[PDB]
Amino acid sequence: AKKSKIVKNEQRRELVQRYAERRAELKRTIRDPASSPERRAAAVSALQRLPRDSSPVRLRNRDVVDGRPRGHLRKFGLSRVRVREMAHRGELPGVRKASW
Amino acid sequence: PIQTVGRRKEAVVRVRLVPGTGQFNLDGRTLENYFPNKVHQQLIKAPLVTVDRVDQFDIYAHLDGGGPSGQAGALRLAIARALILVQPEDRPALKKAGFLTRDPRAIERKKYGLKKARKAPQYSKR
Amino acid sequence: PRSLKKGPFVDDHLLKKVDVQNEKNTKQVIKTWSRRSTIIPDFIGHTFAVHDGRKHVPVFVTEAMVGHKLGEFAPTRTFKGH
Amino acid sequence: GQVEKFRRRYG
Amino acid sequence: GQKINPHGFRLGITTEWKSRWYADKQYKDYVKEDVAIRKLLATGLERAGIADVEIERTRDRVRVDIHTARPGIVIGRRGTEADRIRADLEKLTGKQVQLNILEVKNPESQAQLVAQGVAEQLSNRVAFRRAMRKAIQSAMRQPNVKGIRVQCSGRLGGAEMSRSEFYREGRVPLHTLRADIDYGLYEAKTTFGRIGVKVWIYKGDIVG
Amino acid sequence: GQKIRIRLKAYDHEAIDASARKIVETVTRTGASVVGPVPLPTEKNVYCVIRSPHKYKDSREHFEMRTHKRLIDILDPTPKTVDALMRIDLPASVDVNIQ
Amino acid sequence: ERPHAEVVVKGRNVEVPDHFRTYVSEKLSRLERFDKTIYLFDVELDHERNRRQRKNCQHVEITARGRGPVVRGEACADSFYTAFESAVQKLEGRLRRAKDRRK
Amino acid sequence: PRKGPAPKRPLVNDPVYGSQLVTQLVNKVLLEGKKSLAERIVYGALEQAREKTGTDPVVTLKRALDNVKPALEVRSRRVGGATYQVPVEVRPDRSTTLALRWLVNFSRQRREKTMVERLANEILDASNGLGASVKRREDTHKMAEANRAFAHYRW
RNA sequence: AUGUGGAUUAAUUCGAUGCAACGCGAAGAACCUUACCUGGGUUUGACAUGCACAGGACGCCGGCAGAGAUGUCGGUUCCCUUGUGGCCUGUGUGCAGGUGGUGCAUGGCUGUCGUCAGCUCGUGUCGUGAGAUGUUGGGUUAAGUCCCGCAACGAGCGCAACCCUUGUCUCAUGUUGCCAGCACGUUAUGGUGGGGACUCGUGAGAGACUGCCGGGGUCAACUCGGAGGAAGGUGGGGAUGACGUCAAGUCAUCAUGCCCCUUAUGUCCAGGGCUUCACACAUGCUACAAUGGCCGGUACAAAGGGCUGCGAUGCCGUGAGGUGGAGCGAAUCCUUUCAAAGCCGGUCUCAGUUCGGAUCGGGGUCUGCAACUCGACCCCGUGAAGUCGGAGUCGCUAGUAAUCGCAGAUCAGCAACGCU
Repeated sequence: AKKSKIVKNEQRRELVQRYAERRAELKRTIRDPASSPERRAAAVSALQRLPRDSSPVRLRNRDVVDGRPRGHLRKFGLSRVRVREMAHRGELPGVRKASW
Repeated sequence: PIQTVGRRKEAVVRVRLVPGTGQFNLDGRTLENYFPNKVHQQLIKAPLVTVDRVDQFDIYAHLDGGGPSGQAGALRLAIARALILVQPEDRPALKKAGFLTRDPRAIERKKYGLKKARKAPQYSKR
Repeated sequence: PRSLKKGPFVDDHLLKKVDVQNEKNTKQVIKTWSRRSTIIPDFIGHTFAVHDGRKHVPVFVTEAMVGHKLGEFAPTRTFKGH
Repeated sequence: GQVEKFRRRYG
Repeated sequence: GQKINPHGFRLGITTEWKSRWYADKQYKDYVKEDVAIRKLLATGLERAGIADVEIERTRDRVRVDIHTARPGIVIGRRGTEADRIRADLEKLTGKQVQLNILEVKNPESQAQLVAQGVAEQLSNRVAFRRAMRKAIQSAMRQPNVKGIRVQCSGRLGGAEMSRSEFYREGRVPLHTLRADIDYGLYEAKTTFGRIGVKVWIYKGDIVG
Repeated sequence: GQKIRIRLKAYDHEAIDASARKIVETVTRTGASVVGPVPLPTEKNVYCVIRSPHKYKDSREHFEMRTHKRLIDILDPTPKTVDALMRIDLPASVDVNIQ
Repeated sequence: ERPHAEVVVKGRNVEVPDHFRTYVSEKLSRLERFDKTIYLFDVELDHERNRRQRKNCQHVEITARGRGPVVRGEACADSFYTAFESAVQKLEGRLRRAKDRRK
Repeated sequence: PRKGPAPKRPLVNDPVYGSQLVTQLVNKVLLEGKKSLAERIVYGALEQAREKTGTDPVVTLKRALDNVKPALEVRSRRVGGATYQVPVEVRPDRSTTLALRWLVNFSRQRREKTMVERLANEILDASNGLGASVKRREDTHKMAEANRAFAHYRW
């Protein structure tokens, strides 16, 4: 769609691999039990101090080349249109039109 | 021994047609604790009616698949086939009655462009 | 809603602003962009300005307005009838 | 109105 | 939209795949890799015509075969082009590059290559009858070429209306499954706009 | 006895069959015990789409990426036979689960 | 049924002076005059905005409900007035014919 | 059927009674696949009639059917500016069928608090010659009498 | 509940318009998405890649200012062998980017009349010529399918058949599934050893072809009755869309010829909206009750999905769910040994109700940085309109319709009653 937002989705995935790996998850491990410092943690606040791009919620699974951001298929990482065309050109493992 | 099969829309049941009483076994129960439906009873018994052999051949079978109606139809099919195996001479008065045809009325694929198999949406001309 | 065990959403920016205001023990008009912050009764004398997608609106806080989010009191949609 | 008790339930 | 790809319609029956493997979790990865591969192939060479691109994967290695009737224009006589492509393969993470180039026997019996030659003739400066007709004859003179069709679209000589008229000879049974077929497509440069091309070749029937 | 269980996966029955035959031939060489290609069922992954862009949802197209499967229970694991079997190269449409 | 003519004025993207609305409602009343069977009148006022056009700037689709048979009049012209009047006369042909075949 | 008709379905005989009009009856009173519910309703009602009359309910059923089953009905046609109704004879198949349809649909709007009772009392009433089914059948004959004039059409 | 029209509106993004638009692009709008609006910052840019020139760091880690963008200090201050390479610091330079317009400039891709049976060519003759014949006439056909004829002989795309699936059967067949004959645990139980016996699953393959009996028929097609067979006469359902039209739709899936922008129509940001509402229209769901509602007890299905995912065993919570993690990359385990309508039992007794569930006030759960705008679920209380529906109108010929339930994907979580 737009090279800008494609790049941004990629960059958000990299920021995720940085910080949602551990620094946006160990605080959830803090926040799950009943024995937490939530009484006086402010781990909530330190999480607010982390960026918004910490979260994978701000991601969006765009088609890997085209980026048709809707109609995504996770089995392929592709959108419906390219999927048609390449299944339709016979360029995928064991993929064919069907019946039953 | 005797071992044969019947099938009606995902209703498979194997049958052991013993020469004993008319005592029926359906996975540890009888024809009235399982199938409390006299129409199903009639469908199941009508071959015995046909050859006049009620209370001449016990049965041991396993319920598998389908619902009550499919199970009953597959059952009477399998019983008819067992009777052909016991003696062929009853056959020409059975296909006469069609107690042998494996009912080829199965479900249709739900298609697209619809709500289900054939009921289209309300076609407005607006 | 924001369940008990988590604790409320009282965002750090205006939390810091009100820490400043109540450490000075004087209360002034404040401008903020955070509808999503719920309320403590610490704010009752404090005064907030809050955004409507278009501008701000200064608004004063009260006892019974707690348990709420400020955007409840910031009107987002103008509608005048037909 | 009973907000002193609201934020005893909420902490 | 009338007519589907004959390749894609006979794919599991008569014709066959063009990128074979098995994979349960590396699947998205193999797909993005393969699109990058084909893109870099087109961008690394365009003077010659890639008929197909096909080969497979294993635990470690990532092999390719590839078809073109003029590899002499393509590959490094000493190794220039193949080495640039092995480098492109290192860059996009192949790391074990069994780039095993191949060439066809009958370039005229290849749908994609006939269409590429036609479109070359069109983008040069040239008109339509002699190019079209001469490709048709060049194909039909060969043994297995039992049928053919051509469906060009674009703005021939004959300003603005998107006109399209076809040419053919032999047999083109495209609702018949024992038939072997070859499809051929193109979409690239021309002054006024784009020219598009479709091609069908028929090559006996198959009984098995 | 000792058992080893190999679960094969692929997309083409022609390849799974050919590879099963070649593998069982190699097992047959060293007299190692074979059970053979016991057929498991098939998977049927399906992914419906729409053919065209921007509208025309009533028109559709289905696809089905099956995965044929086979179990070949091998017994009498002579480690020489293991050294034989581990290192056969096969068509690439197959992947194997030696366990 | 006299105000029951369900007026539906509309334009996708046109400068629509509100006296065109007067024109449309009046020209549709004109056929309220001689057809007392009317429920719906969906109407458009469309514009293709191509350069170096093919003599046909504006476009109109009109459809109307009657008791069973629905009516359909499509037109095309340079501007609003020929569009209105032409679709009106096509509807008039339709409706004269319909009330001739009604009996 | 511009090319031609197709066969009718082979009704079963009743397991209990020995009559296929009873399976026809349950299949005409059926609603939403609950065939066994239809069955038990009908059997309860017929046995209610049995305790009401001291005899088999089937005889009074067929007597009610003899009362409410016409052999003549209407079949319209648009002709010459004014649509004309016409008498047409009715073969016994559709006669019995439409009779049963009358029977059910005028049973439903009674006030016996329950379908089984409504139905049983309607059957008794029609055997006796009182039901709204009989009333409508008489209305049909009334219409055929009013429009005997159009029989020369023979259609 | 959804989607549109209309008016508001700061913005209610854009396109879609009869049949063939309006549970459409949406197989998931709280931010992101989002193209929209306010405000802020930005401008060789968020992004590439090529130049020369200055460089040896770039960055990365924590802080304060900050709505964030962004700005500011401390820490790392590279490896090539000396020619300058990886990298970016910038200088500008080629520029890069556009969801800016033209689908009537275009390719592709698709819907459609229509899965309706037709559409055309060579040579041939006829006709001044447009063009015709062939493809018209008789019968028959699922049908330009086939036959009897003749200035036509033939031929190609078509229809039909080879494809899958379902339908019967044979051979091989044994785990993760059958488990009869057997044996062993016996409360949870095929649970375990044991047999390929029926199933079964997956593979190969015969079988249906007016093939055969007879009656009709230019004796030709073809049809009317029969046998067997599982199916009987294109077994059923799918897939497959002739030439072409509709300047149909799509410059927003993509790519693209032209013109426009470039200190901004681009671009990075926080908030808001796309969910507005005095109304109209279209598609659906649950209802208007006794074939019913409520409570209790008991039984049989196929199908798919699952790793940084699926999740029970025990218990607590009314219940949403709650720590806990066995066991599973999976016919094994979670998917209860896979359900609901249904069977049996008790009450309710025709009613604005034990109907119906909206709307609203409370109190809570969960996912998320985040539940006001603007989420789903639970409990409590609330208990409305609605008493089978006008003109007219939609759908359906067999496991079809009508009804109950389930599952999957898009999905962090949900408008999913939708779609498959």
